[PDB]
Amino acid sequence: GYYTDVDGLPIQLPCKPGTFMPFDTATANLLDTGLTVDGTQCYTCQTGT
Amino acid sequence: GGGVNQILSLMEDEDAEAAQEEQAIVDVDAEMQ
Repeated sequence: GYYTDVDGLPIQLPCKPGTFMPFDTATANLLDTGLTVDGTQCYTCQTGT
Repeated sequence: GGGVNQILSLMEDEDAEAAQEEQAIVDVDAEMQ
């Protein structure tokens, strides 16, 4: 659910409304096949959500 | 998903926020003394 942008971060920050961070890259539902979720950046929800 | 191919209740709240940060700053500067 959460993410961490900068290096130093006391607590993991939650993904803001209109975004979704999947668990792993392969275990996802709706991700365009030109990207990979490395955690640090939260991908925006796809049309119809 | 693909991406590209290439007032009345806002300022009164922002002033309250810039006063509640001021209060916190004042409470913090007085504690290191």
